Amino acid sequence: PLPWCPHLVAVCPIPAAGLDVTQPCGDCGTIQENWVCLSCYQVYCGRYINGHMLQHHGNSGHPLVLSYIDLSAWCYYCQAYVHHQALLDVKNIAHQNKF
Ligand SMILES: CC(=O)Nc1nc(C)cs1
Ligand code: NA
Ligand SMILES: [Zn+2]
Ligand SMILES: [Zn+2]
Ligand SMILES: [Zn+2]
Repeated sequence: PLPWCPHLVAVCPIPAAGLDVTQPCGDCGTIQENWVCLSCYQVYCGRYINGHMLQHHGNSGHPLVLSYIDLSAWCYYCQAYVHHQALLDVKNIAHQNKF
């Protein structure tokens, strides 16, 4: 995994509403393998379900998403996982809600 990427600048402030790691996909309603977008905080399913987060990346350009299965952060441009200080606050809020 990368220690930085050029798309970290698109990570936006965490909503005052917080995160819900059990939130369903906004398109198909599945609860199975969802991601949250770190730009606008919408929730959509992974590529092995119905591919709605990949569709969201295509229609918005938003780069970075966080997994509600394992708290990994993926960049669709770099095609890599990313670790950086800028991601710690959102990962810690998700960890508290999940566990
Ligand atoms: C490591 C890995 O593949 N994690 C994934 N998390 C989701 C939500 C889909 S795939
Ligand atoms: Na599928
Ligand atoms: Zn879906
Ligand atoms: Zn987005
Ligand atoms: Zn990137």
